Parts: sequence; structure tokens; C-alpha cells
Amino acid sequence: GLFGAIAAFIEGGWTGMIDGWYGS
Repeated sequence: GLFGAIAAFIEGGWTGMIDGWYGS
């Protein structure tokens, strides 16, 4: 969630942040 948001943020930009955050 926390790390997923940061990692997804760098990969899927803003959209990635949301998905990473909700990415259980």
C-alpha cells in the first residue's frame, strides 16, 4: 500500500499512485 503507492507512482504516475495505494 504505502510502498506500492510510491513504486506505482514512479511507474504509473499519478494514476499508479491511486492503484498502488488501493493495491492490497
